[PDB]
Amino acid sequence: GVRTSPTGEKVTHTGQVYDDGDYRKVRFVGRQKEVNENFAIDLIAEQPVSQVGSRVISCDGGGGALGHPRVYINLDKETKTGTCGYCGLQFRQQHH
Amino acid sequence: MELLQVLKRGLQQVSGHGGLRGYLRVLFRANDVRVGTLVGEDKYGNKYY
Amino acid sequence: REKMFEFYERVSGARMHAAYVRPGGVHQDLPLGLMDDIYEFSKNFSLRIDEL
Amino acid sequence: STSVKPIFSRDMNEAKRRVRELYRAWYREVPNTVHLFQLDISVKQGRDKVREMFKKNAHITDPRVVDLLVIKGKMELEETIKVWKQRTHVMRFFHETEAPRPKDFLSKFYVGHDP
Amino acid sequence: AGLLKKTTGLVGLAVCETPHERLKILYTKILDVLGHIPKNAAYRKYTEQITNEKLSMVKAEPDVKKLEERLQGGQIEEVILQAENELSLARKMIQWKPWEPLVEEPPASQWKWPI
Amino acid sequence: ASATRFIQWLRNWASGRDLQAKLQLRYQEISKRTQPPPKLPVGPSHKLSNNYYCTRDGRREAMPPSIVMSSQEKKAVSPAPPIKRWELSQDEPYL
Amino acid sequence: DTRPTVRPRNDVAHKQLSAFGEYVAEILPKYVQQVQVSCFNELEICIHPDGVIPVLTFLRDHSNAQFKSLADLTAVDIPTRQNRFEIVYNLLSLRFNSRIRVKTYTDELTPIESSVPVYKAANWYEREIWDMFGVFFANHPDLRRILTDYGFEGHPFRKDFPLSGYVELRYDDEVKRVVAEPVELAQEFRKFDLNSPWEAFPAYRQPPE
Amino acid sequence: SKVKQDMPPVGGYGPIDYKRNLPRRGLSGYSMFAVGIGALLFGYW
Amino acid sequence: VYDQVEFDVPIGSRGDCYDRYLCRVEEMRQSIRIISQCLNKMPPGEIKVDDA
Amino acid sequence: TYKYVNLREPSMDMKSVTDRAAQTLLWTELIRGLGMTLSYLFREPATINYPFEKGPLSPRFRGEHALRRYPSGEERCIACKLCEAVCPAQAITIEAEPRADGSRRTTRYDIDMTKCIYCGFCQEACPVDAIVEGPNFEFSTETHEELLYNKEKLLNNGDKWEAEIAANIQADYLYR
Ligand SMILES: CCCCCCCCCCCCCCCCCC(=O)OC[C@H](COP(=O)([O-])OCC[N+](C)(C)C)OC(=O)CCCCCCCCCCCCCCCCC
Ligand SMILES: CCCCCCCCCCCCCCCCCC(=O)OC[C@H](COP(=O)(O)OCCN)OC(=O)CCCCCCCCCCCCCCCCC
Ligand SMILES: CCCCCCCCCCCCCCCCCC(=O)OC[C@H](COP(=O)(O)OCCN)OC(=O)CCCCCCCCCCCCCCCCC
Ligand code: SF4
Ligand code: SF4
Ligand SMILES: [Zn+2]
Repeated sequence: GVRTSPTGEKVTHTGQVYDDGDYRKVRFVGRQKEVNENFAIDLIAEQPVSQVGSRVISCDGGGGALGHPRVYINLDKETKTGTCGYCGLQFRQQHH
Repeated sequence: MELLQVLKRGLQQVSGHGGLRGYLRVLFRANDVRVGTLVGEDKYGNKYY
Repeated sequence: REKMFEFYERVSGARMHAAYVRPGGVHQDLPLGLMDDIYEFSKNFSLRIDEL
Repeated sequence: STSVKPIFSRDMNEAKRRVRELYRAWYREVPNTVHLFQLDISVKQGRDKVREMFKKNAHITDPRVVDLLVIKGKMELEETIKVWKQRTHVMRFFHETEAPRPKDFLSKFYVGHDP
Repeated sequence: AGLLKKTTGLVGLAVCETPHERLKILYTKILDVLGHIPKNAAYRKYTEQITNEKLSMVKAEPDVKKLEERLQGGQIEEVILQAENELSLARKMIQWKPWEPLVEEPPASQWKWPI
Repeated sequence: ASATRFIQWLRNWASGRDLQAKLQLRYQEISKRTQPPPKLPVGPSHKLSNNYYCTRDGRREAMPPSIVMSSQEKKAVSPAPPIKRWELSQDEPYL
Repeated sequence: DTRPTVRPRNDVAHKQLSAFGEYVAEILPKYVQQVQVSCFNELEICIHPDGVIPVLTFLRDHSNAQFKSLADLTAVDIPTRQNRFEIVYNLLSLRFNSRIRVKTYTDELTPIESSVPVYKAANWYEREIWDMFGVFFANHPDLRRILTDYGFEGHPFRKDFPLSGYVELRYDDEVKRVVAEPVELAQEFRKFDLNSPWEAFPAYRQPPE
Repeated sequence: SKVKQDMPPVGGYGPIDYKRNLPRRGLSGYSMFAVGIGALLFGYW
Repeated sequence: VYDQVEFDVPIGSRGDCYDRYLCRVEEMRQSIRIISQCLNKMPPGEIKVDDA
Repeated sequence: TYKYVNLREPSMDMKSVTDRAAQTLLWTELIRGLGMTLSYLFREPATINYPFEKGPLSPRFRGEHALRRYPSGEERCIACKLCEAVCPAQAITIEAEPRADGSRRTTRYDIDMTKCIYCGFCQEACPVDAIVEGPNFEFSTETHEELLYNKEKLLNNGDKWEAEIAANIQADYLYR
């Protein structure tokens, strides 16, 4: 999420911000600091975990050829959910 | 006469913009006084023809 | 030339510097309907040269 | 081995003659250069610069290298006489906007890492 | 003999009134110059061979158009110009003496690609 | 295409051509800007068998130059047969 | 030659060029050092630098060559060679619809005779070679820089010349003119090591050192 | 379903003119000079 | 595939700027002639070499 | 096959000589040139009324760059650096590190729009359709610095033009 540093400058999704003594803050005087307010780390975390019945599931990102290369995710571990290395969607095997 | 239709077709552009005030508004904003079919209007007020 | 720039733009996306022809062939197939538009442009171009 | 095709001069004695001939052409040209280009330098500064350029290669003993230096020098002279060069090209020999860089070890030490 | 052409179609290449007589002169002059080249030089053996072949055609075909189809060198005015060039070449091969052995072999890896 | 009959006559006469037949401004005879999706074909190498790459590997068939001569009654030859003379066009020999 | 993706061979032209390569080497043995024909049918004649005027004159005037057009003339810099420069002549014959490549060599200090007497087209190609490589052509009607700026020092197309050079230009308001200063780059050019550590073409494998 | 590329129509395209077309206009030289001379005579009269 | 098309090469006679202008205008006409043949002989298939 | 362009012999009969005499004295072939420009005066001009009308474009148009997201909001870019390696102008600078959730993501994605040649090689090389060239072309600036796009500027461009960008990829991805 977008949060402001004590001096008031916004912090980007990469965690970048200028210190209170950094002369480079002069570039924002009379202008604005461009910051994207839709942090991708928050939005992916809002997606529900998909329940599946097989030990191995495939993700192409949705949209077929408009997604990402099809990869196969192993769901044998019960402690954690299998995560797509491309798009971050999580899958869990039904009742292990 | 096709000549009369031209003059008549030019008098219908005044009425198609809502009168002289509307006709002059589009003559000075856009430098064109054609009348077209309203395809739609967006949320900012732009009207597309 | 402006109309022939659209043929460039409709096969590559750039009006001039297409980067379309590459070692091995071309980059993408002609979009549907382009050859019909080239026929229409070519059908009249001879008259343009006559005026020239 | 050690037998090579010459360019213009077969030995240093012959080569040095071309060096002197080139120096006399540059020496006579500076007054015209300082006039046509409307340079704010004196004829003395220009002729000092020519001398500085010649002494920069006083250690050469290969006649062929000397022949190329004269060849390159004559191309420079031709560019200046015919005013192919502009005022900017003739003043690049003086480095007027380059801040003097340090020479001693301590001054080089304070400003950076370069030798 | 045939009617005289009005133009050769090539700019600056004038029509020749007497193509046969001029060709017989040039080929004969070439064969005389080639007599000064050593008998075993490949330039003499090859150049005399092709010159004799063209000379025979000139002597065995009075029609210019039919002669052109045999020589296969374009217009008959082009064939005359090539005869003039070959004659000039032969006069220069004597001075150069290319039939002599190789002046100097290249360094060990001069024509080695890739490096 | 909106020109009156009189102006069409005037411009056709002043140029000597029938301009209306070949208008340089485009109209509804152009293609639709939305088109049906394509289904492009595949190449000759899209096969499941008899398609080993070493049998169609063009790069690996290139060879180094073949040395004809190296310094490390035979008839005369030319680089190729003399070029055949061009033939005058029958479509329109003279412009 | 039925394979769709492979380039067909023209073995008729390969024989003809090989035959003519021997023909030139037989007529000019004083200068010809090596002849070869590539797999795409391009004939190369490698000569001694002394043979530039004899070889090109023969190839332009001989009735069986008639290479009347100089397609191009250029140099290649190979630092590892004793003679780092390789002067390349690309000739075209309109009579025989053929092409030939003539190659020689030189170094930083050895001149090469100018071919302007043989081809008027070589006037600017030799200026470009001198300007971009520093190869001197003897007896050139007028040799000087053609592409580089006036007063430019060095030869850009040498392999040891840096890509961005040594100097750059800006405008200075103090002297009211354009000045030249040592090059500083806001972003340095990023060198990519693209070579794969696995051999690609066994046919060209050089003998082990 | 089946391949669909950008291709010509089944029968091909119609003929395309390319050759020069400069139509002949005007009157002959004789008529043009006759009209000009007749204008002068009426003007002089 | 230039050997599969038909076109005429314009040739000058004077070697001047007017003959080179006529050659260029006539070459434009021949390009329309080739475009007609390319629009009708266009074959189907892939557009880049099938060698990945 | 060749043809002659200027190899013609004029007729020498008295009617042809008089015709050429009338052309010389009465400027007939110059009057004919006037008639061609008079015809254009009475044709409709080809001008469009910009900015109220726009020149036609196509879905393949290569305009301003944008970074796209998946429908869930996650960034498509996974810091592979294929765009950086293929960019002919070296206009792309990328840095990456594991994100707080362990995802392969970028911390720097800069495009110097003054080095870029708008060639589209980056969107060809992207295996996840992350970096695209959008349809926008009206983005002139009053200062140089505004053309040095960073990651925040590129994500804002993607979020702004996604509606149009997605429809153009939908119209052209079968040709790719
Ligand atoms: C029967 C009794 C016997 C006597 C009867 C005689 C009657 C006929 C009288 C002679 C008619 C002469 C007509 C004038 C000729 C002058 C022109 C000339 O010299 O031609 C040769 C000249 C030159 O022709 P040339 O370049 O081909 O060279 C001629 C000479 N040789 C070929 C040998 C080199 O033509 C021109 O003047 C070119 C015109 C310049 C371009 C001007 C733009 C064109 C404008 C067109 C619109 C004009 C509107 C004018 C009306 C305005 C109204 C206010
Ligand atoms: C020497 C020429 C004599 C005239 C010179 C002086 C002109 C007046 C300039 C000073 C006063 C400013 C008037 C405003 C400029 C005129 C154009 C204009 O602005 O139109 C505005 C008006 C519509 O305003 P509206 O849209 O309702 O309000 C905003 C809603 N969001 O739409 C209107 O136009 C309202 C109608 C009154 C203003 C008309 C302006 C007339 C200008 C001359 C018309 C000439 C047209 C013919 C041209 C020659 C053709 C042969
Ligand atoms: C018929 C139209 C009458 C109205 C025209 C009014 C305009 C006059 C100005 C234009 C000149 C035309 C008048 C000259 C006579 C034309 C008729 C004529 O010459 O007879 C036709 C006859 C056929 O010609 P042909 O046999 O095919 O070849 C020519 C071989 N001598 O040709 C002949 O063989 C006869 C001999 C031809 C040579 C005679 C000399 C002609 C050239 C002298 C200059 C004429 C112009 C002088 C006036 C200049 C001012 C305009
Ligand atoms: S469009 Fe081309 S030049 Fe621009 S960033 Fe992409 S790859 Fe680089
Ligand atoms: S934009 Fe695409 S190609 Fe570039 S680093 Fe990201 S995922 Fe890789
Ligand atoms: Zn996924």
